[PDB]
Amino acid sequence: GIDVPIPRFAVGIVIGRNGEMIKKIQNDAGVRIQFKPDDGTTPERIAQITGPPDRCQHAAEIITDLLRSVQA
Ligand SMILES: [Zn+2]
Repeated sequence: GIDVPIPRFAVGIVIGRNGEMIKKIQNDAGVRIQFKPDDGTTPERIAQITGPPDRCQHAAEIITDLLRSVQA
Protein backbone atom coordinates (compact mmCIF):
# COMPACT_ATOMS: atom_id res chain seq x y z
CA GLY A 1 0.00 0.00 0.00
CA ILE A 2 0.96 3.71 0.58
CA ASP A 3 1.47 6.14 3.54
CA VAL A 4 -0.53 9.45 3.50
CA PRO A 5 0.44 12.20 5.97
CA ILE A 6 -2.58 13.89 7.66
CA PRO A 7 -2.30 17.13 9.68
CA ARG A 8 -3.12 16.28 13.33
CA PHE A 9 -6.06 18.81 13.64
CA ALA A 10 -7.75 17.13 10.53
CA VAL A 11 -7.45 13.42 11.63
CA GLY A 12 -10.98 13.65 13.13
CA ILE A 13 -12.74 14.30 9.78
CA VAL A 14 -10.73 11.58 7.99
CA ILE A 15 -11.79 8.99 10.64
CA GLY A 16 -15.25 10.54 11.20
CA ARG A 17 -17.84 9.86 13.92
CA ASN A 18 -17.15 6.30 15.31
CA GLY A 19 -14.87 5.74 12.23
CA GLU A 20 -17.79 6.27 9.70
CA MET A 21 -15.62 8.29 7.24
CA ILE A 22 -12.64 5.83 7.24
CA LYS A 23 -15.27 3.05 6.74
CA LYS A 24 -16.79 4.93 3.73
CA ILE A 25 -13.30 5.52 2.20
CA GLN A 26 -12.40 1.82 2.74
CA ASN A 27 -15.81 0.77 1.29
CA ASP A 28 -15.73 3.11 -1.76
CA ALA A 29 -12.01 2.55 -2.70
CA GLY A 30 -11.93 -1.12 -1.48
CA VAL A 31 -8.81 -0.68 0.82
CA ARG A 32 -7.76 -1.03 4.49
CA ILE A 33 -6.69 2.19 6.29
CA GLN A 34 -4.83 2.24 9.67
CA PHE A 35 -2.99 5.12 11.41
CA LYS A 36 0.62 4.33 12.26
CA PRO A 37 1.29 4.60 16.01
CA ASP A 38 3.17 7.83 16.89
CA ASP A 39 4.26 9.46 20.18
CA GLY A 40 1.34 11.97 20.00
CA THR A 41 3.73 14.99 19.53
CA THR A 42 4.08 14.93 15.70
CA PRO A 43 2.37 17.65 13.58
CA GLU A 44 1.12 14.92 11.12
CA ARG A 45 -0.33 11.41 11.55
CA ILE A 46 0.36 8.71 8.90
CA ALA A 47 -2.64 6.84 7.39
CA GLN A 48 -1.33 3.47 6.04
CA ILE A 49 -3.49 2.44 3.00
CA THR A 50 -3.32 -1.30 2.06
CA GLY A 51 -4.42 -2.68 -1.27
CA PRO A 52 -3.55 -2.68 -4.96
CA PRO A 53 -1.93 0.50 -6.35
CA ASP A 54 -5.05 1.86 -8.21
CA ARG A 55 -7.42 1.51 -5.16
CA CYS A 56 -4.71 3.04 -2.84
CA GLN A 57 -4.37 6.04 -5.22
CA HIS A 58 -8.22 6.51 -5.30
CA ALA A 59 -8.27 6.40 -1.40
CA ALA A 60 -5.31 8.89 -1.28
CA GLU A 61 -7.25 11.18 -3.70
CA ILE A 62 -10.46 10.98 -1.57
CA ILE A 63 -8.44 11.83 1.60
CA THR A 64 -6.67 14.71 -0.30
CA ASP A 65 -10.03 16.12 -1.51
CA LEU A 66 -11.45 16.02 2.05
CA LEU A 67 -8.39 17.89 3.36
CA ARG A 68 -8.40 20.48 0.54
CA SER A 69 -12.16 21.13 1.02
CA VAL A 70 -11.35 22.41 4.61
CA GLN A 71 -7.85 23.93 3.71
CA ALA A 72 -5.75 21.41 5.74
ZN1 LIG B 1 -10.16 14.64 -6.49
